[PDB]
Amino acid sequence: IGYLLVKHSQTDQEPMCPVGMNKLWSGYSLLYFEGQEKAHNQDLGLAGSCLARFSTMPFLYCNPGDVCYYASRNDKSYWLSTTAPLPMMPVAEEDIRPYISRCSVCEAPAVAIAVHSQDVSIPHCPAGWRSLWIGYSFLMHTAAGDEGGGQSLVSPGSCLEDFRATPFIECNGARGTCHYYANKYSFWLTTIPEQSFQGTPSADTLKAGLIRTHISRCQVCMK
Amino acid sequence: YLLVKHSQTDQEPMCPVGMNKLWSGYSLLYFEGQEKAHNQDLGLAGSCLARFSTMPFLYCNPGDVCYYASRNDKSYWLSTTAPLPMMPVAEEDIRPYISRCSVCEAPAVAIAVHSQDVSIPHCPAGWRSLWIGYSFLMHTAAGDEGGGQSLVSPGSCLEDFRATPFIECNGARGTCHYYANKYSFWLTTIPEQSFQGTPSADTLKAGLIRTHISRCQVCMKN
Amino acid sequence: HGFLVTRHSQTTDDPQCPPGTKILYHGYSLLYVQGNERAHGQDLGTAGSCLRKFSTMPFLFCNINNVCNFASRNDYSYWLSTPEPMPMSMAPITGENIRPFISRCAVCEAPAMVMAVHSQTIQIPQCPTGWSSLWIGYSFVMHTSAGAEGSGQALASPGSCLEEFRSAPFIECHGRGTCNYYANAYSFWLATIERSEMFKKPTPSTLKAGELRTHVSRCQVCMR
Amino acid sequence: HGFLVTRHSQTTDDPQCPPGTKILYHGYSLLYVQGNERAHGQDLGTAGSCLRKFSTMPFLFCNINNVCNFASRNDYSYWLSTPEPMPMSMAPITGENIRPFISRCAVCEAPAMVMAVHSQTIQIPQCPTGWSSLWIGYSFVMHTSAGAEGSGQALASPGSCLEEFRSAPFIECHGRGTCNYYANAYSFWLATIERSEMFKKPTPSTLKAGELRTHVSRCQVCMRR
Amino acid sequence: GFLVTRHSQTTDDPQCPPGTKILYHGYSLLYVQGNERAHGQDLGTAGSCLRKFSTMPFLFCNINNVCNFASRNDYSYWLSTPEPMPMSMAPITGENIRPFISRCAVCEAPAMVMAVHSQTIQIPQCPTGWSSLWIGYSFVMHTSAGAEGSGQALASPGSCLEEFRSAPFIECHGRGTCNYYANAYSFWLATIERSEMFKKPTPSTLKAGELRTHVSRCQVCMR
Amino acid sequence: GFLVTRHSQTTDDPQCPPGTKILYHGYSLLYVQGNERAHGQDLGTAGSCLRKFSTMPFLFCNINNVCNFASRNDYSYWLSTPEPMPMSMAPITGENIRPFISRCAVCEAPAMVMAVHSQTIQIPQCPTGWSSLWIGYSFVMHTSAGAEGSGQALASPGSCLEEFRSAPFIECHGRGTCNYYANAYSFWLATIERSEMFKKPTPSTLKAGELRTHVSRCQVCMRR
Ligand SMILES: [Cl-]
Ligand SMILES: [Cl-]
Ligand SMILES: [Cl-]
Ligand SMILES: [Cl-]
Ligand SMILES: [K+]
Ligand SMILES: [K+]
Ligand SMILES: [K+]
Ligand SMILES: [K+]
Repeated sequence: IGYLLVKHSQTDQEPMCPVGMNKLWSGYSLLYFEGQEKAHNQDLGLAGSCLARFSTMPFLYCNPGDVCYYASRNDKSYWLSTTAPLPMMPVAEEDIRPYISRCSVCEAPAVAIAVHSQDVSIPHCPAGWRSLWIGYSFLMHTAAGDEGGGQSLVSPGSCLEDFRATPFIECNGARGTCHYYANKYSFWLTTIPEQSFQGTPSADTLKAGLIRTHISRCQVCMK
Repeated sequence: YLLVKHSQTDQEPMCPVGMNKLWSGYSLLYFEGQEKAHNQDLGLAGSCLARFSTMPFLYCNPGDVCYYASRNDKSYWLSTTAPLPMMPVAEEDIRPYISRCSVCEAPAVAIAVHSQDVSIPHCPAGWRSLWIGYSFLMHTAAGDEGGGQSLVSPGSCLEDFRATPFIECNGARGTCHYYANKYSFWLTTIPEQSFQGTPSADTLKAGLIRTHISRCQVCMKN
Repeated sequence: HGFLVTRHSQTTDDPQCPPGTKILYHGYSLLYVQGNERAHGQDLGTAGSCLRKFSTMPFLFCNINNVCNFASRNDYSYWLSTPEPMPMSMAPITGENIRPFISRCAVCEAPAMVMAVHSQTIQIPQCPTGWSSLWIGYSFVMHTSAGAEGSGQALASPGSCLEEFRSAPFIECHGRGTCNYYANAYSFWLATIERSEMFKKPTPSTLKAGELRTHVSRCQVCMR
Repeated sequence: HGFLVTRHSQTTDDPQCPPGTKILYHGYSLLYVQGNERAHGQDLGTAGSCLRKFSTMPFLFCNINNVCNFASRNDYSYWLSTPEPMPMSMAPITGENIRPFISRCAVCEAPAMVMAVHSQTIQIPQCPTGWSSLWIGYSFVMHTSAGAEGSGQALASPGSCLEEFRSAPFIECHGRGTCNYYANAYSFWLATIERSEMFKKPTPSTLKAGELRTHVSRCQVCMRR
Repeated sequence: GFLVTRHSQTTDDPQCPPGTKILYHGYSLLYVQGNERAHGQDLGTAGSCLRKFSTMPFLFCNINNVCNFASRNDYSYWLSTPEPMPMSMAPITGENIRPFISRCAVCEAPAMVMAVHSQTIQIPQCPTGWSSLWIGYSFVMHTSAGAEGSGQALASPGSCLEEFRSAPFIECHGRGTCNYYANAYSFWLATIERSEMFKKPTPSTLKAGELRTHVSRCQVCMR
Repeated sequence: GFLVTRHSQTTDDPQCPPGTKILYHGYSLLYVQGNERAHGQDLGTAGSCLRKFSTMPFLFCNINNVCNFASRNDYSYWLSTPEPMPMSMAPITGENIRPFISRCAVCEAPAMVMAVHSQTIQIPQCPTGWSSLWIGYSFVMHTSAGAEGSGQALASPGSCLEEFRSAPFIECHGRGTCNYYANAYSFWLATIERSEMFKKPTPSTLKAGELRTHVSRCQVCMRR
């Protein structure tokens, strides 16, 4: 049918398409744009989240007076990031490259979906569906102000192969720099101890280490 | 006129000599109801609440129904020098983290003057100094909710500069904590005499900070 | 020196200036406005919460293209209200029918500083020594309505001390000329706190008509 | 080929996959969550709105210092609810007492693709030629609750077609473990429109019990061939 | 049974693109705003095409079992036509609104339909094995009253508008009025030279007669 | 001990009104926007008068004790002058910004000062016992980037601007750029007819030469 399977490497290297799936293009992992301090996201499981050409300011805007402005105000862009070390201070121009996650759009045989266990055990792909990869349940995010976004739990975009406390980076549009700010938050589905119904959550603060056994698992499947 | 002072410690600040203390309390920064912040000016008596509580307010709807600590609201308070905790502090353990305040009856109006320079600004001719500090402008925490101070109010002049001068208390949970999205904003020091050109962006790590924070002085007439 | 104190009757009758102060003018109680979706309030203890003339749309907006627009978008105005309840139809009120719902105010000149104090208990807080009473009430701190936007009162301002507790102390009006009460119109008040309970987990509570105001902090407006 | 279609019972009973589709799994109806004051919903027509496990706080958040916090702040989760009545006290529901209020769902695999059509009238819109009926309902557009935050449904999706109209179709839960219905919650539905009134000033109306669905648009979820 | 929605941006019904058959026509709905919260409908989906228009196409209900229609201060936004503003610049009402609302068509496609963006002034080629449905400009998001708004998925036909307009949509209210406002912003993907991807953006202010010089072009393709 | 703040709305330092003495002059700061939240300084207060100008007069610090200056996407807003914007309509930078920024004066007053609004084209008289300092137009609130903004206290002199301007302020960024943007709005109190207070407001769209016809007037007075 020509379903588009999208993969984000979460590294500065392009991800390879599954054997039998021809690549339509590779690009940069786009999370969301922020214009007039209002976020507009791209579903990480849809081809729109894979932009062929990167820029700290990939868009422009116009007002009714037939006037348009490109990189002439205070807008931003957010991208999935790599394991590149948390920056000193903002990284500029060519120094940004190592931080932007890469992606590939592949023409697939059938539709792919994501399943979540909300458990430490990996969810089983439905009967008649095979596994393309396993990962962690990425639900939503916030950064500047309270702007942010989230993924569709049935979309492959809600299943990242690598868990990251901070899976994305912020780029200052007109300044041509990107950086990691303290208000960046990633939200993930939790591993629930109970089998099916958790009426009372047991609050807790998790340090680096126990973190992963606390993150829900997922699998991306295709018939 | 009521002079308000926040100790920024768990001890009640002392009222200036000759100024009757009307009451003391805890340093209230703002309340968050329905995720909409409502601030108290740190230079006004309203920011000094006699009785503390993680949830000092309740709310009502037109149906003549009121709810107390029955949802997800919060309160924010100026904090002390207590070290950032590894986890939220509960009940009695919160005490050491909440700044105290005093409301003092004064003979004249007090103001704050800011230099936007490393030098301490001078009090107007005919005015005396009550204290000198740093230019505290605004703040944000959960979501993009937050608030700010009036630069002419003494509340915009804190004696103790701190990257995180306030703590967040989660209403019904009865606990308080410091989260990563907490931001404090301060007026900068400007080299130029009066008009600065394109700002030179910089990231300051604990050490090169103090020199970038504008100074202020709280003055009272006479 | 020219100190001012504003009083709201919360009825259609003009409130009278408190003993010791003198009237400057009367008006209608403006709580806040909302333009282009952002709320901006007027502290009820200040003259800005008292406008000589009422209107569901007391403002207009202008743009850099030198064009101003009045009542030509979707803006709001909020006013302290009276005891008049929503008509049985519960539909928006319009025109002359709005009058019975708007509170009146008085802006008074005081010889000295005026402030409010809150007990945070069911007891009425006494004025500081050297200060006299102007009126007593209930601790009103903030509010929200459409879009959860809103504003509030400074706790040492007389505006934070309403003489009559009301679960719904204000009404919402629109540029199109309508006003009404809405389910999401919230009023926030200081609660009572027992001293030995300050640093203990709050005890949740749901209150129903009658047993409402007896759980709200009391206040007193004083003048030196 | 297999295309997923999600159905919500709006009761504590697991719904049945519509005729022509097969069950994959059942779960609880997740409407949306709100973290750090930002709402994020799952389209009710997608399997993402059907989770195998329920919790008043099904997620956690992690910061730049690599520390994650769970149910420690003031976040929310919203789920489609059942006809279960609120306790007379009107005080928050907690623990296992919550179960009776949560709607159940079914994630089904269909042989073709499904869509939803809206009439914007009291009449049930007929399925496009070549498409068969899965179910009918009411046009559900969007909603808001705490902080006036909320989310909505794609009108082309089955999620915008709720089988049973409810002025309060969902319940609000907190990380604290409490759930309840609050007065500020609003549900938005497509209204009925007469061809002659399309370009006329809308006539305002306030409807009460036993007269609500009078102004609500009807819809139908259809599947190819 | 794939679907593809098209918008004429005129008072005439758009023709279903090559290789697709008509299902139904309607009016181009961009987004709505209730209780000051915006919610959009992707322009590439049938959700953006309603058979009946109204400045207030929805109502709201509460737990007190009371529903309110056109009884507060809500909004509806629709793709507009070339119809100029009245010289008065005052809100339009009644039948006068008709000339301003765009029409749409919901069509059934025999196969997967997507949108591709060049990020240049050149039209991007369809993937090998995909035919062309239409070409246009890269429309990504928008904002209006309260800086609220919504946007399009970049692989969705809705992100590919056939006619560029600095003001592609009009704002309407529950009271029955519609008008264009100065803060109605349209956001588009900009043209990015591959040599400048990791270079600070060069600010640009564009006026009528040169607005398109910086707008990315797109093509909607069907397998 | 009382302070009065005045804004010239030009590049010239305004003079302290009569009966008041100068303390210092500066630039007119309307508000700032940090981490997407606007925070204003009432124009009637000395806080709206900064001794030094910068497109980014502030910085922010985090819980790791790290502060960032002009590195993100924050704003500063200042009252502006009559200086025409470049023909290109492109952002203004560096020294070229100076001609656009309004100047102010902070003065010592011997008594309290207030603003009164008529809500008509007529100038409202000062209350009995108060003397006039200046007259102007009723300025209520404003919005710019992200529809964020702030407003003035209607009892404050800040709500009474001496020169009406459809676009009374300019928007600046941490990057060093300033400009007037199409989405900026200024809100003013509208004129109202006593007989039409409780009547549906009549929508109106005003073009140059009609603008001030619907704007309420005001007067700033001192109790002395
Ligand atoms: Cl920009
Ligand atoms: Cl609460
Ligand atoms: Cl309006
Ligand atoms: Cl409406
Ligand atoms: K930071
Ligand atoms: K944190
Ligand atoms: K409620
Ligand atoms: K603009």
